[PDB]
Amino acid sequence: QAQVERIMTRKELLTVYSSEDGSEEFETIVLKALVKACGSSEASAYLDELRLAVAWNRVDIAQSELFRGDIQWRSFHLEASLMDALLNDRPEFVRLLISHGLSLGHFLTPMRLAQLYSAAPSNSLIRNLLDQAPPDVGHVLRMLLGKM
Amino acid sequence: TGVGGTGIDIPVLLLLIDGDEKMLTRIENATQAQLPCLLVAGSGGAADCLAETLEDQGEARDRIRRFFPKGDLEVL
Amino acid sequence: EQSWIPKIFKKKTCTTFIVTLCQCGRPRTAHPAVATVWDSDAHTTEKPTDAYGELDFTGAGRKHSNFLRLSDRTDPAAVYSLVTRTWGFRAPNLVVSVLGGSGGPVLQTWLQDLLRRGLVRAAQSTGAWIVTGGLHTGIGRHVGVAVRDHQ
Ligand SMILES: [Ca+2]
Repeated sequence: QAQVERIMTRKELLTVYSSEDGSEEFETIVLKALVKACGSSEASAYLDELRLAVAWNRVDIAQSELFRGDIQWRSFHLEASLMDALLNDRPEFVRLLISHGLSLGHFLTPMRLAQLYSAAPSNSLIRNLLDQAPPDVGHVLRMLLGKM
Repeated sequence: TGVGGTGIDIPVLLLLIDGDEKMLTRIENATQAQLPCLLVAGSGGAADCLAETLEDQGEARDRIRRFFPKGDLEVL
Repeated sequence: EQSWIPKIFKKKTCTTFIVTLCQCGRPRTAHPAVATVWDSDAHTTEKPTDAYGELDFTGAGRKHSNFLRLSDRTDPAAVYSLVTRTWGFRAPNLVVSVLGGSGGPVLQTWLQDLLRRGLVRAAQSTGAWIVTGGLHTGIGRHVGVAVRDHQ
């Protein structure tokens, strides 16, 4: 009984798993536990939770807690997360990241754009066109449209 | 709104977006003047703190949502 | 018709000295020879206004921007009468005053969008006035640019 009371004294860390009739989905639960287990907002220790949220599709969780306004998100902080979201096709997440004070003009770089284009999926049509043709994107557009 | 008293009162309100302790004092003066004020959540210090207080530890929030200086000051 | 602007409104001068460097920031070298804690009005001398007139910003602009310099301790009634009658600004159907330091010349994209969309659209529909710090930085600059865009 004393052990149970001691556990309750620090219930901020414990989190139950809702089966929800074979839910088999708890990434949101992990994120919720991680956020509720931090408390202090310094904007330098919350990057890992943000990266995890990007790796998953828990945009709602990140918005509710990570971008609830309590934390002071900087500009350079979100560069890597935005790049990851772009590479993995996270539309809602990229919209959220850009929404919260991210300067695209200072972000996009020739190297960044080259990587984005190199993210073409395996032997995709765009990949074939790029190989046939630095991003080297003007030539492909001129070939397609006609350059006239 | 013109025509002397034949017109009608012109509405007014103040929009708050972040701030500091001086901004909080400004808000207090305005409220004591009986002028509506609107706060935006997530703006930053002096604005999100009041929003949280309205939504609702208080001392911890005062220190958290605002920089360390003046946080210990119970005048806040 | 501006022969009376100095008559009603006034300018404030440091006059007395309150300490190299003083509270008012004027260098000790440049200070009135007439001279504990600086006084907002007691240590101040009232003089007729001298910076009234209209502004025509170099380059792009509307070639008309009524700018008036007035003492801090001025009754708002006279200012309102002046604006309403002399300058021809019709009585607003609404007045919104924006507040907040908004640290950082560049503001949050979400905050900028919220401001420029919501507040300015409301003003456009109702035809209101907006009062902000007349400074080309931060929130004031954002309000100015959004208002110009909607105009
Ligand atoms: Ca962490």
